[PDB]
Amino acid sequence: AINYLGAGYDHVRGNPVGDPSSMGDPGIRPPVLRFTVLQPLGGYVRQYVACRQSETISELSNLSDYQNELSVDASLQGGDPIGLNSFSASTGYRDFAKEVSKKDTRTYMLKNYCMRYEAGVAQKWNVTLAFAAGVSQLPDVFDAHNPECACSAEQWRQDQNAEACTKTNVPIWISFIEQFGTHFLVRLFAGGKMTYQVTAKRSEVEKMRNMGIDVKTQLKMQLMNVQKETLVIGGRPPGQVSDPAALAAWADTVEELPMPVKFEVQPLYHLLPVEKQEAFKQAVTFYSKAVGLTP
Ligand SMILES: *[C@@H]1O[C@H](CO)[C@@H](O)[C@H](O)[C@H]1NC(C)=O
Repeated sequence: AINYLGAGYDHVRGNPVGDPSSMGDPGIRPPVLRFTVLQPLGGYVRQYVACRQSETISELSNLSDYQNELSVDASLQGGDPIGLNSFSASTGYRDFAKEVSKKDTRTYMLKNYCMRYEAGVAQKWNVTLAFAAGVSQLPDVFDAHNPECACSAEQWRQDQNAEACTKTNVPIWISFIEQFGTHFLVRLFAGGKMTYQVTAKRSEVEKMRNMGIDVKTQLKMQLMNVQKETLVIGGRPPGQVSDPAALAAWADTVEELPMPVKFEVQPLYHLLPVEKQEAFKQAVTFYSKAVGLTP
């Protein structure tokens, strides 16, 4: 329907569970690979007989659990996480940091996957016109790899338009990344996904444990006084994310407009010339250092 294979991905700004202003992962960037229901040359696309459904529930005790649950829907090829402060710039990451810093509450996350098709690539690929046209503008050397450097991660985050950074080539590299991301999708399951972030008081969870009913089972069956945030992937935006009819309608608009809900990616330096590969790796390290949040 819509080509998402080979699209760029910003793993710093990515968020494979959603964003209130975007109907897809905010890290998804325009397609980088050029290609030829109908199978492309060098890859494969398989359709599903139904909306393949799957549910997963997990308690998110800290930002590591949140980032790990996110890593299941956006990892490197082979299940291994991307790392390097993944998703640390996404809005849904700071919101969860704020909600978990309270530390008097337990947060759970439920995921309903409604996957409709699967796409992937085999083992040396054509790239789009704009991608090669932007790579041609890239130097062979990343300046900020030199630790003595006017432009640093903290300097770039404070003022990127400062003369210290404008003298270096760093703003060039960042622009490229800001346009194309840090990775590209080599495999993807597209369709729809509904994720609930549940925020409950520890007193009520103690009450549930006293009653004997399982907290996770009660949360799955219910979707017992909680705060609910709803994140949506795929289909058309519902003007009120918290309505039963909004759910019922978006679930059917998913088929019309599916979007990647669980994908495996590959670093972009595999697509760059060998001379620029190490410089680009340094550049993406600098990018994760400057935009990501280590403290
Ligand atoms: C794109 O790649 C295919 C094989 O992946 C190749 O056959 C084709 O020639 C390439 N495109 C052009 C315009 O040559």
